Formats: sequence, C-alpha cells, structure tokens
Amino acid sequence: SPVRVGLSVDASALGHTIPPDYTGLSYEQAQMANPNYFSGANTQLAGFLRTLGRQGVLRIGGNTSEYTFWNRHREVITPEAVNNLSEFLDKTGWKLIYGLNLGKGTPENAADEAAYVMETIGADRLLAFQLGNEPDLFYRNGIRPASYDFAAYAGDWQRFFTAIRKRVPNAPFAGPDTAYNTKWLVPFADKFKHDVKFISSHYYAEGPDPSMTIERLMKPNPRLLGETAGLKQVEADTGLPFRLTETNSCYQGGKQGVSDTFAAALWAGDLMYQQAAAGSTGINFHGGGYGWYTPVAGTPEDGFIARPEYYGMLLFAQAGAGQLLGAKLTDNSAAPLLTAYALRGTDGRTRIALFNKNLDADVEVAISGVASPSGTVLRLEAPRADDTTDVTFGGAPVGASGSWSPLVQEYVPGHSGQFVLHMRKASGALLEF
Ligand SMILES: *[C@@H]1[C@H](O)[C@@H](O)[C@H](OCCNC(C)=O)[C@@H](C(=O)O)[C@H]1O
Repeated sequence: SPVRVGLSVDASALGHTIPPDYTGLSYEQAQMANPNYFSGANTQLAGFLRTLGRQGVLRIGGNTSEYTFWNRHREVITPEAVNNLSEFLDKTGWKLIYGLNLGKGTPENAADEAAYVMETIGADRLLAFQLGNEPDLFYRNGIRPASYDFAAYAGDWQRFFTAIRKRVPNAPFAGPDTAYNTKWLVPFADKFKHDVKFISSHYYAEGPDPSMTIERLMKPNPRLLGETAGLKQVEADTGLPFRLTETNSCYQGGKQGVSDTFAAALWAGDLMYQQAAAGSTGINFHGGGYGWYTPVAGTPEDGFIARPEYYGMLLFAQAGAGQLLGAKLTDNSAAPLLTAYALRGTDGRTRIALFNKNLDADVEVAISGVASPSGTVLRLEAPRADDTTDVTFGGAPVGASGSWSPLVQEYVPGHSGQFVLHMRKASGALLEF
C-alpha cells in the first residue's frame, strides 16, 4: 500500500552537465608502499574502476600522506611504485590527483617527488598535485602546533608551490583538500585562485551532531547543503570549479552497521547526483583494505570484492554522463526521503535515477514529461536496509574484477505519456526511456 507521488520531468529545466570523469575513488598514499597495489598486474582492482566509469579520477592522499616519504633508492614511496601507478592508470583510463607531503616532508622532497610523477605519469593523466591533506586538522594530530592557522598554511603552501614549480614549471595544483569553512577554504581560494586548477573539499555525512544511524544517513544533511552553497559562492567569486576529493558516510574507516550496509549504496548514489546537480566537477569516495565504508574491499593476494556502497556508484556508472533536467516531486510529504534526478544522456536518451531512501514507505511514482514510447528499469535492491550483502543491481551481483551486466530488465508500466513506477521502501532504480 504505497505513497502515491508525482514526478514531472521538465526537459527544459536545464541543470549542470555531468562530466565523464565525474566518478572517482580516494585512497591512502600509504597504499603506494606496496608497488603491487596500483600496478598494471592488479587487473582485479583495475576491473572494478573500469566498471565505475570509462573515465574517472583516482585521488591518492589522506592522513597517511603526512607519513609517506618519497625516496629515489613511516612508509616509503619508490620510483617502482610510481612506475607501476602509471601502468595502473593506463589499464583503467582514469586520471590522478596526487598528494605531496606538506605536513612532514620538505619543499625539496615534494619538488623531487612531483618531478618523478610528472616524468612518469605525464600532464594528460595528472590532474592535480595537492600540498597536504586536511591542513586545518594538522593541529589535532600535532603535525603542526595548536597555533597553526590559514596564514601559516599559506606560507607553507607558497614555499612548496615555489619549490615544485622550479622543478615542474607546468605542475597543476588543487587545494586546500578539506571541508568548506570560512577560516581556510575561502581565504585559500582568494589567495591562490591563479595557482590552482580547482578547489578540493571533503565531506563526511557523520558530524563531529548526533550518532550516525541508517535513519540519519537517509535524511537531508543541512551541513552538506551549507558546504555545497559555500563552494558555489567560491566558484562565483573566483571562477574556481570544485571537486569532492574525499568523502564517505562516517569517519575513521566508517561505522559497522551503517557504512558497510545497502543503505550506503542509496546514500552514495544519491550523493553523487545531489553534488552533480550543485555543479560539482566530481567525487572521490575514500576506501582501501577492508574498511567499513570502502567501495572496493580486498588485496592483490586474496582478491577484491564490491561492497554495498559500490552498487550506488554502479547505478551512476550505468546512467552515464549528460545534462540534468528538472524532476519535481509532488504529493511526497508522507514519503519525503524519495529523491529523483532526470538526465538527458550523451546518447540523447532520457534517464531517471530514483532513490527511495524512505525506510518504511513504498512509493508509486506517476512520471509525466517523458514523451518517449517506453522505458525499462534496473533496480538497486537488498532485502533489508542494514544488509552487508545480498545487494544486486539489474538483478545481478558484481562479480570478480568488477564484472557486471544486467540479468533482470523490467518494462515500465506506460500508457498515454504517463509512466507508473513502483519502488519498495529502501530501494533505488534507473529508468532508461
Ligand atoms: C579523510 C582522511 O584524509 C582519511 O585519511 C581518513 O581515512 C582514515 C581511514 N582510512 C581508510 C582507508 O579507511 C578519513 C576518515 O576519517 O575516514 C577522513 O578523515
């Protein structure tokens, strides 16, 4: 007995165009201690990335980038590791955001590392260097003293920028690689707008706010809306686009029973669209090893698997790129966590991404504004919102090496230019007209 809601696709309410390199993952720089990880020999992980997008961005940084030390002969990055990363990026078709050690390393070491990266990976595949991860939190791990402020950071950033550009005159940069805030990200954009390609921000649905639950994770985040508005103002005031270079559901590798659940797939897929509709250039979900929130879990020795969050990213992958249209929801007060995104695809077909994040309400969606004859739906499903497994998209799990294709396509009940789509509570759908 579903909530009956109306969705009006207005193909004339033009939103932002989703770039083809929108999707991405964030990893710890420490993973590069192991040259077998980001390697042309790591076909399994390479396969998982190709499935998330023919283009995308691998971001390497995180808290371990303050403890990772480049050497041409505490974790150590070797020329072998950088050489193997170039071969990895060749197998995936993805571009690279590469963190440099501004926390504990020297300008001269960062310049040397940046030179070897540009020499091996090249200007086409290297999107940006980043000078430190979350510099606003250096003072909390003692990487800097408590007195460290934006002024001190700007001094450090300039010293590193100068040293790297002497070795790498075409070196591209992004920063400041943390959450939107007025004490760091606004002044950074103002001072360094001529020295960076784009602004890099982070976002965790968990706050410092009450404890994170599946219930909480499905609701709007006023902090997210605030931070996104901040980044749009910085883009208006400076011309700098923004990318969400580190994101996931909960901090410290995630929360067992939230981050590792089917709920995370609905949250992650919806987030991708909410940020793309705000004009974000892209996203990088943080992950690695077996962390609770990792899209892809595993190791080269034991192999890799898609975790539930991966399936939300997979729905985005299958929607593909294009321009977002108006998709207005009515009669939805009793089903308020249903979200919907309409997309004019690059191939000229209309697509709708629906996230029924209501944990108790089934919906009946009356779709108008699509003058196409017919549509098919691929469902994003698990039997409970807190399932750690049993997740499918298009009636299939993702297999070894990111192997996926749909096994259940279901024609959409259509008649007189109106379509009716049923969705279970805590489910997602991709409609292709
Ligand atoms: C952003 C940080 O830059 C990340 O280092 C940090 O990840 C920590 C756990 N690592 C993994 C691979 O699971 C992340 C977080 O707190 O989860 C953010 O603080």
